[PDB]
Amino acid sequence: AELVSDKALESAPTVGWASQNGFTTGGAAATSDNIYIVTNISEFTSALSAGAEAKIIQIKGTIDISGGTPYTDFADQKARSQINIPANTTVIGLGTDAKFINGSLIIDGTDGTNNVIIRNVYIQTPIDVEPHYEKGDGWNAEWDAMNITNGAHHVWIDHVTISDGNFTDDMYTTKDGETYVQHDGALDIKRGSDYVTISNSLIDQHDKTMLIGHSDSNGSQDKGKLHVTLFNNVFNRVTERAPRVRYGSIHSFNNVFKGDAKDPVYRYQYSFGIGTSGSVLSEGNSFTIANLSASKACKVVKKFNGSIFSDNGSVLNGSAVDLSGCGFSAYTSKIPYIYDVQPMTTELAQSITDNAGSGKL
Repeated sequence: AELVSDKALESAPTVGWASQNGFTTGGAAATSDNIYIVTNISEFTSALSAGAEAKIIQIKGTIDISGGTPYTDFADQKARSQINIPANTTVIGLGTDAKFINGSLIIDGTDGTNNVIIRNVYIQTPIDVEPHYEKGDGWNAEWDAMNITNGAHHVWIDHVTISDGNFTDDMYTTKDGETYVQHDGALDIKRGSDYVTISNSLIDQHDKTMLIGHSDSNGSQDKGKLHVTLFNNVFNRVTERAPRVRYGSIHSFNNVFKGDAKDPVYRYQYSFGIGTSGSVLSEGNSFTIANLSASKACKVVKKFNGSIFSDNGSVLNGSAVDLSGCGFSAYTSKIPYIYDVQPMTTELAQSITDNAGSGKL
């Protein structure tokens, strides 16, 4: 088919881990027969059957992963809603309304998947029709909006929006006296995945958001992996884990975090979660957290079992913040790529906010 997006052929920028030890070009080398315009789930799966062949899949409008058929139970949702994105694929949204609902985009490296670009699309977090119960933890949801797993590498997520959308957590019902949690994580990066760049994106209205490194006992696979760069993104109304990391090495700069410690639905807990053997280099970020005083500035970064965290030039509610006394050891690893941390001002924060997410490419 014809290429509608004049930015569809672009590869990841020189900045970011997705451009280290190889380039992330997605399906830029696709032949005309492998350039698609999909308008529904059937056409989407058809396009994806090209497998590891270079392909460009242009998304028009809303793609209902359920195909208009509600999931009857866990098994049904598991069998139909987890859409795998193969190697050398560029999924790019057309216009301002390219969207996915009722499902998860899975970048699974088991088959060797690598070199994937997901861009300019909105993904509404899926609703688990059959949460599982765990004594002492309550109800738990299984499905995320996007998952990068099993060694998948060289992935560029750009101008993507992930949000609970039309079903927010205040709408949860109660079952057996406990909140019937139907939302899982937003974006997961785990099991040896590596070389990822997340740019100009928006995560809006969600609880358990971005977990990088899913288990403390999975070091054999995650040690020295999970390098992720995040810049010019907006994390709005997100409860926790803007980036909670285990084993991975995170570079987060010029991102905008907006929340409220007293939000009625997505109460701000913290932004950076420093887990087992995890490391975060935070630079020139903007934290605007209502009901969070300067004296409690360390709340933006929470220690779990990790200890590596450094911040350079970030701000809290408009003023420079010092987080050097929050109890962490400095991030000493070198950043291999050249990058430019712009001084964070309210003007820059607004610019980033105005350009973040799908429909803004």
